[PDB]
Amino acid sequence: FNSSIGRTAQGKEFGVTKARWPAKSVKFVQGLLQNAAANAEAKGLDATKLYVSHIQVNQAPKQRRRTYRAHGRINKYESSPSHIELVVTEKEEAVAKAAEKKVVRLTSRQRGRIAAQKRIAA
Amino acid sequence: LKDVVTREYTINLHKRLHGVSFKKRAPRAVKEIKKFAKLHMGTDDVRLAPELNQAIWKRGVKGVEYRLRLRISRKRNEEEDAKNPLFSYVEPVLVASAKGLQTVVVEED
Amino acid sequence: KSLYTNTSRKALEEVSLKWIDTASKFGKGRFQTPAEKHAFMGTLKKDL
Amino acid sequence: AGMTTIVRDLDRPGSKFHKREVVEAVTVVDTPPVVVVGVVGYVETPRG
RNA sequence: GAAAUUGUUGAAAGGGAAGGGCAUUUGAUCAGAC
RNA sequence: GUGAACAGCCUCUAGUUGAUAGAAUAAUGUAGAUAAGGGAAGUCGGCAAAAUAGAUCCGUAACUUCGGGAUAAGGAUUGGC
RNA sequence: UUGGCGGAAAGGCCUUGGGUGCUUGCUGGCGAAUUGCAAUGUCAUUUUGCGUGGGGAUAAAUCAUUUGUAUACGACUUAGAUGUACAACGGGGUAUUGUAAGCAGUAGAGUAGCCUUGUUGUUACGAUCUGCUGAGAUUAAGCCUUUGUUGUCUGAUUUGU
Repeated sequence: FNSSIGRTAQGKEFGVTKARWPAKSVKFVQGLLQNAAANAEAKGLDATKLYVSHIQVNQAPKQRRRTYRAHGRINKYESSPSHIELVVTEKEEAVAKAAEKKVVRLTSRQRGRIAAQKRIAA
Repeated sequence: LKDVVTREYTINLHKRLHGVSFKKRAPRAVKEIKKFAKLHMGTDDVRLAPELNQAIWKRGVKGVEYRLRLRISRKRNEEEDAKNPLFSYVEPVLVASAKGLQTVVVEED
Repeated sequence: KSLYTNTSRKALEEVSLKWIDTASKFGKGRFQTPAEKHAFMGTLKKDL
Repeated sequence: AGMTTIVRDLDRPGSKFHKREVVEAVTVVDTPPVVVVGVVGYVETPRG
C-alpha cells in the first residue's frame, strides 16, 4: 500500500525508497506486543528467546459517514478498521533429521554390476 | 547527573528569522529558542518562561528583537522523570541592549 | 590547454594589463585600497 | 574565485579602438600547486 | 456460513500483459493391479 | 478620533481568538505587486491594467428644447509653526 | 626444479636437470564366467554447504546530527572521537542609509508677562537650525577574517570472496 507516497532516506535500511511512520498503526501494534508479552510471562515462557512467529491484519467491517459533493451529491466517507492477531514463540533448536530409509530397488543387471566392483577391488 | 550549569547567551534572531512569513515570526522565534538551547545544552526538552514569551511577543507577531539575551539553565528532572533526566529552562535577561555581550557562566549559590 | 593551434589574429595578441579593479564586490565599491579610503574620507570617530 | 574588472590597452590594427583603452571583464581561478601522487598506464585495445 | 474481495503461511513462475491448445521433460501427488 | 460623511482606517464597551496541523520554499497555478528604453507595434477589439481623482482659486467651447452641455476642456495651490 | 616468451580478453607457450609410474618395441605365465539373450547400465563438470589441519589479515557503509557549490521528496556536496577541529557569541574588515538619543547654543518668523524700569534686560511658548556627529542603526540569513569568551566530539542499523 505505497502508491504515490513520498520517498525517504530511511528506507535504505530495507532496500526501499518509499517508507513512512504510521504512528497510529504503530501504537496499536505495540499495545498488542505488550499483551502477548504478559501472556507469555504468565505462561512461564523465558521472554528472552521470544520472537514474533505470526502476525496478521485483515479488514474489519467498514464504518460509515457521508461526504457532500458539488451539485448536491452524497458520497461515502468510510473508515477501514482492522483486526489484529499476533503470536510470540520461544525459539528452539533444529527440528529433526535422519529421514526415512527410502528402500532402493535394483534390477538384476544393476546388482551384478555392484558385485563386480566389490570383487574387483578391496 | 553532573553539569547542572547555568549560562548566559546572546541569540541572533535576526539571522534566524530572515525572510520568514510575518504571521510566523514570533511563533518561529519560539522554536528557534528551543533549538538554541538543545544545541548548547544537549537536552531534548526545553521549557520557556512565560515572561520570556512576553519578551518575544513584546512588539507583535512581526516585531521580534534582533538580539535577545538569555539565561539558559540545565536542571535535574522531577515529577515522574521522562526519558531525559535533564532539561533546559530558559529565562529572559533584563539589559539595556543585548548587543556586544559574550557568553558567560553564572555561579551557583 | 587548447586542443588546436589558432592564430586568429586575436589569440596571438600580447595582452599587457594597465589596471586591476580591487574595489569591494559586496556593494558599490568606491576605493581600491584601505589607504585610498583613509585619504579620501580622512579621519573618523573610530580612529584614535 | 570570482569576477573582476580589468583595464588594458587594445592593440589590433584596422579597429576603431586600436591603441586605445578598453575596460574588460575577467574571472580569477585560484590555483595552488598540485601534488603528484601516482601514475596510470593505458594500453591501446580494439575496445578502446 | 458460498462468491466476489482480503490477510497470514506454504509452493511455483515472471526482460513491455495474463490467460489458452497439441506434445513431452522436470517437480509434487495419486488410483488401479500384485 | 481622522474626516462632508450610520465612508475607508485606528481605538473604548461587549464578544471572539472559530475554519486539521507540522516541515521546506521546485515547477505550474490563484490572489497581490514592481519593472530600463519604447508606448497598442499586441489583439476581433486597449480585454485587462494604468492614468485622472478630495478641497480652494482661475478659466471653460461646439451645440441646445435656453433648462443644459459643465466637474466640459485646461491651469495654480495644499504641511508644520 | 632452471631459464625465458606472451597485455588484444596476456592466464597460456617453449625450455634445463633429477626423481618416479607405465610402456603394446619383442617373447611368456596367471585372472575374468552368474549383469544369465539387450536394457546409458552410471566413469563428465557447475555451484553451494557442513567438517577436519595448515597457513594468511584484523574494515567500512548507511541512519541520525551537520554544510549549502545541491535540492519537490529521494538524490548531491561538505563536517564531526582532542585539533592552523567544529560551533555559538564578541572583535575587525567590507557594505547600506544619511547624521542617532541626550545635552548645550548670544540661532530662530514672532507672541505674552515681569519689574530692578532695559538698551545682548530677562523669563514663558515656539516649526525648524547649529555643535558634539560621515554620527547612529543594520551588516549573512548563501560577504571576508579571527592569538578573544563559552561549549561539543563513541547514539542506531547493516554488510563477507
